[PDB]
Amino acid sequence: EVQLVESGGGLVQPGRSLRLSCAASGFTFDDFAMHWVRQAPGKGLEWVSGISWNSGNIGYADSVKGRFTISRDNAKNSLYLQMNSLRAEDTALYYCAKDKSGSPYYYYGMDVWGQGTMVTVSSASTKGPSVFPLAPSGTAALGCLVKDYFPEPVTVSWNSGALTSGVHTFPAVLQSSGLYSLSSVVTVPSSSLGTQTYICNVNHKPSNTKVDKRVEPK
Amino acid sequence: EVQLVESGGGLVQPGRSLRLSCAASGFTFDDFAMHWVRQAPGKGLEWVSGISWNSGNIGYADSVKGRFTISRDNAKNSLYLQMNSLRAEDTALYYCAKDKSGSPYYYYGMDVWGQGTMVTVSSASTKGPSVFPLTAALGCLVKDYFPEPVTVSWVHTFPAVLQSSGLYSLSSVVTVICNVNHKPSNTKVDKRV
Amino acid sequence: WELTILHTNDVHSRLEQTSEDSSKCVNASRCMGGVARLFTKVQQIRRAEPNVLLLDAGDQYQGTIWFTVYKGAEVAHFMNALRYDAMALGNHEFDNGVEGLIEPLLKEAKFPILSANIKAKGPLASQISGLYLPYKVLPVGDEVVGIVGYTSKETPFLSNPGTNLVFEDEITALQPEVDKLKTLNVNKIIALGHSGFEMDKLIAQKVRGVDVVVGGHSNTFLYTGNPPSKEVPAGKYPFIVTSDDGRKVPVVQAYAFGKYLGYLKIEFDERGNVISSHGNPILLNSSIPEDPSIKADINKWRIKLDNYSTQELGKTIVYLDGSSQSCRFRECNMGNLICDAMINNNLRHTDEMFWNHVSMCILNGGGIRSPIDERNNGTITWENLAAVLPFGGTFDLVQLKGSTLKKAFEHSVHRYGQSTGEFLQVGGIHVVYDLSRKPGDRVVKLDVLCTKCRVPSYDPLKMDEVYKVILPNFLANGGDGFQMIKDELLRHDSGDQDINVVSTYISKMKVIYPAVEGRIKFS
Amino acid sequence: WELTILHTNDVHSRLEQTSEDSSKCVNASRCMGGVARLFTKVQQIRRAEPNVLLLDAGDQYQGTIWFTVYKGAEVAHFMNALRYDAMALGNHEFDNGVEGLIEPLLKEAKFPILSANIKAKGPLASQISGLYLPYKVLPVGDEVVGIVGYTSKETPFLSNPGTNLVFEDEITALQPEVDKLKTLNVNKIIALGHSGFEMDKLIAQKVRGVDVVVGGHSNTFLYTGNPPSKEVPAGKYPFIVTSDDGRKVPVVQAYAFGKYLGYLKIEFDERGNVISSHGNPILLNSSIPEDPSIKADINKWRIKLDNYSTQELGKTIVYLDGSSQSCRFRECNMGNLICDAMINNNLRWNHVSMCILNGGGIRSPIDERNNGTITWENLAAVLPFGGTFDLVQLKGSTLKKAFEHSVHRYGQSTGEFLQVGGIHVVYDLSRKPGDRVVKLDVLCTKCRVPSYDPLKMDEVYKVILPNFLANGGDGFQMIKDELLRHDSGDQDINVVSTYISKMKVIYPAVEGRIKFS
Amino acid sequence: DIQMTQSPSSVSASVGDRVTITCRATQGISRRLAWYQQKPGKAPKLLIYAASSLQSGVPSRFSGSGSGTDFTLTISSLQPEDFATYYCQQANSFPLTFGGGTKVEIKRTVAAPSVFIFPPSVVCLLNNFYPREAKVQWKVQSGNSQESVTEQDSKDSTYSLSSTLVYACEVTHQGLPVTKS
Amino acid sequence: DIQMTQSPSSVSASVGDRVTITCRATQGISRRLAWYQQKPGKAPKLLIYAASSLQSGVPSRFSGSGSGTDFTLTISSLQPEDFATYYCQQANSFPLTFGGGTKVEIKRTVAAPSVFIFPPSDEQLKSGTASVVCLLNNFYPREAKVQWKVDNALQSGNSQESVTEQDSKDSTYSLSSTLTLSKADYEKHKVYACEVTHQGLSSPVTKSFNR
Ligand SMILES: *[C@@H]1O[C@H](CO)[C@@H](O)[C@H](O)[C@H]1NC(C)=O
Ligand SMILES: *[C@@H]1O[C@H](CO)[C@@H](O)[C@H](O)[C@H]1NC(C)=O
Ligand SMILES: [Zn+2]
Ligand SMILES: [Zn+2]
Ligand SMILES: [Zn+2]
Ligand SMILES: [Zn+2]
Repeated sequence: EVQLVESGGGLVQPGRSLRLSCAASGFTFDDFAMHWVRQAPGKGLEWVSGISWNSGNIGYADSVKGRFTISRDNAKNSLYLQMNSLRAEDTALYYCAKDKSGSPYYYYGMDVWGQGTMVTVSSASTKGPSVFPLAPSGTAALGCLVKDYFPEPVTVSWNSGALTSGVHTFPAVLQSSGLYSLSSVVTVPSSSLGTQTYICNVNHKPSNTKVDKRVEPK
Repeated sequence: EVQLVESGGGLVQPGRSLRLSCAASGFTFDDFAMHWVRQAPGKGLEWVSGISWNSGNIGYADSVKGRFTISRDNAKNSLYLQMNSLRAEDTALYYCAKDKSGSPYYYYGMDVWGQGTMVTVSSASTKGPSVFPLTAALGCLVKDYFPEPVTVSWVHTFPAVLQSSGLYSLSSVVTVICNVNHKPSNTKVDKRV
Repeated sequence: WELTILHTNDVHSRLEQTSEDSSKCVNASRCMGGVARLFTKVQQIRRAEPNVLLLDAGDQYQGTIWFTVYKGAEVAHFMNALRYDAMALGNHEFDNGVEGLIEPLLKEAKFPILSANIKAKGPLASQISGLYLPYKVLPVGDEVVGIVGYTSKETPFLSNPGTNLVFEDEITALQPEVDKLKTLNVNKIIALGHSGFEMDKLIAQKVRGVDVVVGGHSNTFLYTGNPPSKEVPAGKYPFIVTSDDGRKVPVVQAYAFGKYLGYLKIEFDERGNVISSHGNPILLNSSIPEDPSIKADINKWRIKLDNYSTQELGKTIVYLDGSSQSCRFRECNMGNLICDAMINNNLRHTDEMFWNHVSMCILNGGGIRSPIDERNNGTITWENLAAVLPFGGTFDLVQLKGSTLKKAFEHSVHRYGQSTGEFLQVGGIHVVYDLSRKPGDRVVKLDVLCTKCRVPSYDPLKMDEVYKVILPNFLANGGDGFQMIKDELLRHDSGDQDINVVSTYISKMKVIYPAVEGRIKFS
Repeated sequence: WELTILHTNDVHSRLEQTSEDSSKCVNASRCMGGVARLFTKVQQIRRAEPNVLLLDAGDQYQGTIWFTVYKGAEVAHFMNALRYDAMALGNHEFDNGVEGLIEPLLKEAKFPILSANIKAKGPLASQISGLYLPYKVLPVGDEVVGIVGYTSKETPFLSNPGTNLVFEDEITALQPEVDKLKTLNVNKIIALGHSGFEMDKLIAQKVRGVDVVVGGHSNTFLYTGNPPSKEVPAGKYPFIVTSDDGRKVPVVQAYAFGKYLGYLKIEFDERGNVISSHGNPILLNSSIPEDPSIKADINKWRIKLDNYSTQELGKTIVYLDGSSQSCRFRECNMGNLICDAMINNNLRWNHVSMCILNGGGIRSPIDERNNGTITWENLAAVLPFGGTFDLVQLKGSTLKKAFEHSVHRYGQSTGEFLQVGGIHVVYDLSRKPGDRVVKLDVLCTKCRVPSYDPLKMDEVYKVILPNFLANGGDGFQMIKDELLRHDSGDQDINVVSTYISKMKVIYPAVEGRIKFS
Repeated sequence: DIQMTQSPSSVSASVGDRVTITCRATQGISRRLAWYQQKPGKAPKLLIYAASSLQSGVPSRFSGSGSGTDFTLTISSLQPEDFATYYCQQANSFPLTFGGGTKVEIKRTVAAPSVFIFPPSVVCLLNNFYPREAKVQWKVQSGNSQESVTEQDSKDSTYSLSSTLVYACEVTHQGLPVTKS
Repeated sequence: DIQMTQSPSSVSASVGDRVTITCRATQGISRRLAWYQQKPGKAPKLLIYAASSLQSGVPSRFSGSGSGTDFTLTISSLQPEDFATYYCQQANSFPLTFGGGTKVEIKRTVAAPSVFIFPPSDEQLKSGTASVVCLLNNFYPREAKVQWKVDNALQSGNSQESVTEQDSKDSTYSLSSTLTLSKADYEKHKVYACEVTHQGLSSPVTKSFNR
């Protein structure tokens, strides 16, 4: 019943501003303190901001203080986070969270979390991935390198789902140029290299790019 | 509920005879005129025979008149078609169809059709398929196989075509190993191309 | 163009052959009706005559063990086997509700089911639209005949259709349907419905364009000549109605319980007008053999009835004293239970509005044979009820005068002390006997439940007043004496089977507890 | 430390605002109670005070049409909306059986539902395990408060808990749980429960370690000073009990029907001992606005209510004659129908066949001229008092005296005239009061074939009364103080509607159960 | 015998449009005409059993009309489940002759045939063309060839053909002449 | 801000093994501590909201304890559904800092990595860049070290590493080390070796393509 829905997140140029919104349902919004919580890719939770039921007590993390502004509309059951003077350090999934305490005087942690909205503060333009083959030399490893794309989400499959065993798709790494790099590998029997065709399919929805690379022994 | 089961169809030589039987289950058999219909492979429907409830009125198509004989046993709820002096033009799927009208004096089409029985008339003997290899496209040619049913796997599977020798031919193509299964001859050929 | 309309109405689940008065078959050489016999007759008529149209006017639901065990599945199955061409909804089709109508009958039937003056509203309109049609256009031979259905507006009071169904006026709803049919170039129109003989005549007179009217709901017998059985005709078959347009419209009906097969022959010209119409209902007596296949199917379906005979209908808290030493000498709670069963069955679902307020019941003490023991975990089964009521009769509705009722009650104690079975168990009647007085004056008090009164209360009998009372068919046809009843009936209607009624009442009353309430007393 | 206990008890599904007498709200400008108004007050208190603990003492199930339609779903929904901190099982929580408690409330509540003296058995033990707890340690502020709950031992007789539940003594079941809380470093313990004010005082005196007692089941009003409404206090608020250990334990109740919100401030020391306590029940009149969101939710849920109320329960052939001129002077159709409903509901005490009912309980007739339609609204008009029909054990002399009182003042159009079922009573108004019952026959029980036999004064009988008759209403004082056994039953309107829906067509008649010479 | 002609031999229609099929007998048969619908690899089903009489369980979408010598089947607001072969059958008197049939096909855009050669019996393969009316020649040869055309594809709704006999295959089709060896 | 420390950073545990996580605050926070459990790709779930109060629906095997500066989370009889990341959070006053987190991962026997090397594809060489990949397949524990020895010269920079989560079945890890160079830079050297040191190996494993 208790539900929080984030919105407004997206791609931000460095130094620009963006307003996150959070719609609340299933509970009295004006009875609970509401929090904004970060999670950057691969790192743990970071408390961003917090607001009381009547906006009388507002707190910010020392890393967002003076830039972010938390606010709330109890009439529309909405929470707002105006992020200003953004930088690459704010690239994270932001959760709006509802405090467990129904008392304005105490905090009992956060018991209801939203799905999160991703904010990607980067000057790199949306670019389609370049897919390269990692050719194999008992079993041989063979893969595809999904290099120099943006933003982060890409989907890598093998033989349209026919290969699901041995599929190791590594998390993307943000390169020094602001573009993401990725690689997916499969370990397969060496006798299957000469007859079985291995194909890496890369899907980048943000750039609407579908690439199909046939990896061979070479 | 209503159901019609056909039996007796199969391979037969030209000039021989067959006897198709049709069992009726879920309706009053002795109340409806009962028809034998014929559909050649890839062709349309062809009403070949019909019998009344008391067998008083019997009708045959002009192409089967003098050769075929329709009959019925109401006590056994069964319909029979004796087929004498068969020819290569009589190979088809035979449907045992029940007339819609409950009035012996009228015909209202045919509302219930049983699954057809395949009657194949040919002098060719059953033998295994011969498999040959064939943007780029590849495929396999399945020639000189008999009878008609065959399966090809690896995709466009064309309909079979009768040769001048009575043996079916087939072709399957794909866009870039052909596996051919012929149950009547118990043949299974996996040919790479 | 000559059309042969075959029709049945108010079958009332009489699947097996019954006696001459819809009671259970005893002498096979003298039994009538039945689905198998009707199948043979309809098959003969279809084989011998070209344009044959078999129709049902309704009330195939309710009446026997078949409807309690199968809940209308048997009706749909055997009317599909008989290959009915159309059927009109009746009041009894809404027994067990719209839920009990849609699933067993409306879904399984292959023939159209017609009712023009029934409108669905609310959530039901989505689930029932298309299952019943205002009319049906059936091709018969080389011609085309339209059939418009209707049901009595009294269905909400005679059954339990629910709130989501509105029963509009028959004429005001039939007129647009007939006009639409004549728009579709259908010049042969049949009004097949279940609103009663009087409303059939009204439809024939008022609705323009209706050629024949096939009706029901009244069990009206029409015959032209010497009747073949005990039914006394109320008119000629067909009953010719002079329509307001100057045409002559036949109105036909075939009594009830599948005893007769209404048989009509009509001559139509090119314009669809009726030139001549003649016929007579066919008595389906023992001369017509039962169809062996349908009889075998009935025997196959009887297996579930036999299994259900040992099923527990309900429970009883108290001992059902049906012994002869109690039910033939004094008031016994079994007799009270049976009278309550009759009255409740009649009031829950009534054949006609004439009988919808009946609260009086009499039942001869010889009709109760064995008691029911509550020591068997209190369970009551169909076998125990068969032991109580083994004759397989029916519970009929009968209209008498006050004098006839008082004379029946005097006869009930005319020979008291001899263990005779004429002692009447009563319901909705308070009778007090003074055995010291001479016979013919022993009934010193006789109060009956008023029906015209707003609040029912026990008022003294009036000898010139007219009272409606539910009897066994044994009593209505005479029985243990009681010739004064049979002689002085004013109106008679056959009803549901005895054990059927009692079992249904016990099923509704999951726990029964009848008592000796003082309905019969002695001064 | 300072704790603010907000508590409610015996609400009885009073979700909407009611009148001053807790009936249907006619004048909305002078109406009390409601869950929206209670939400407003609780919201104010929680915003104003740091340590608040909203507790429920039970009997939240049953009382109005809300429970008839939603059967406890509305109760759980609106206590989750009001964010109760804990609840104790009342007897009425078992009215729909243990299955009717597990599904709507136990599995849907977002707060601990507690009872330390209910023990499950056999098949029910695994199904109900963990759904209700003996106690709960709730963190309030920086402290922890241990709330241990209890239920009446009379629940098997006042309700339908089943054969798999045992309701043992409250003292001997609370003491082990209080000790267990003590070993868990919890020194502030609240005994929340549903057993009546007397058992609350007994728990306060006997159980060692209980600091505050919050109870229900008694509709007891405690007030300090001049009460704000028509309720007469039974004692000061809180009622101070000197326990055997030497401590002063406050005991608090908040009347019933959601009219009041008990508000008690307790100041503790570091060791958990109550230094002192003070407060009052806040009267929730129109001066407290209803919360617009909770009011909108009530309006949304109150549509299904009005949809169910209008629907047809059955058909009636006859005029039911609920007129005061008939039910208070002679035998009426409606009294016979009501007695039949009671008897059939009981039988379907398994052989009870007797029924008496005051004619003042029949208020409105039902018209068959409206297409013979009976609705829930008509039956609610007939019996708008929201009572239950209870089984009692009486003597022949007691029933005889009750029937004398039924006609001891005939002619004044009072409601003490008795409609009967399974009883044949013949009066004679000519003779003096106290002997006007000339004949009195009852249905024999424990017999193979029932029959109406003369009432034996020395014998003992089982009769289905209303609560009004069993509690000395409309007179009948000799009934209330002479019952050998008294077990509450099902609702009045619910029983009558069940009987009418079972009998699709009803046709009650004046059968001559009551006669005059 | 009452020979019956059905027009057109093939109709290409899109989902939602109206399809009209005409059937004409050699003599008046009153309204003794039936319309059947048959799917590939399935027994025919009765749609209309007398002129303008819908079969039970059949949508009111199909409508029969006509009398005497001319009859008509109309499928208004076509749906994907109505792409089949429809036959008219006269039920006047024995013999109960059927019609030639009328195939209802999905209408899609014109697609050029993808031509491929296969040397040995040379095979000429046409892929994903539309409409079905293509023409293939060998120019080796007249006769001694067989053409197999698949039914309309479930997804692409196209047609594929295979013709079996320099031996250069020449293909002419309205979506284009492609010659390849 | 009340800085918050959590120990250990990661703990190895099997099913049925008791797990202890310690959270230490900078200053006394009384008993205002929350413990959260986060699965990969899912929002955090509150397990403990006071220092010891269990959230509704949380199994009783999770226990909280401690007060003031030191707090403890204990999982007795660990289950497969408890292999997640656990966070502590002080709820004293704004800012409401979180702890570092503690990953509880499935313990299993040691597994030597399978070392593969992938030279740069000719496609990216034509595109002006060279990417040399070194894949360690199905090793345990996570503690593996990778070095790049090009012409027997170690490269500290120009390398990045990606590590998958534990395998669904094998519960092992995989590592991908990418060495990125300019096309001209890659045209000079020849060796381009990847050296792997892991506790499951008696000696380091060196893979090269020498091109
Ligand atoms: C049966 O009834 C017919 C009239 O329908 C009559 O002629 C015939 O004699 C009857 N037969 C018997 C055996 O009752
Ligand atoms: C409501 O109760 C309060 C508290 O006793 C009282 O002051 C007030 O007058 C009452 N009524 C109204 C209408 O405000
Ligand atoms: Zn009727
Ligand atoms: Zn009737
Ligand atoms: Zn209460
Ligand atoms: Zn209570």
